[PDB]
Amino acid sequence: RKLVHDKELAAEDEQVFLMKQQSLLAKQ
Amino acid sequence: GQKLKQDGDSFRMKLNTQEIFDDWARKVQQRNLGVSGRIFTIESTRVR
Repeated sequence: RKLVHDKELAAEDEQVFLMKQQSLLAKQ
Repeated sequence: GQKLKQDGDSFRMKLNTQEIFDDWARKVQQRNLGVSGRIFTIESTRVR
């Protein structure tokens, strides 16, 4: 039952976040 | 003396200043500067 570390911290490349926020600003 | 005074008056008339103020105010109104909108803008650029 030796626990292993779960999913590590992701990067979420800046381009994807920027384009998602482009979309959010567009529809607001 | 009168020649000097009329030279000075003509120079002062050539030295008027309110016209530039009016022109700048008119340009400011025409361009309609402002800041109202979003906190910051995200835009599209094809960086070389």
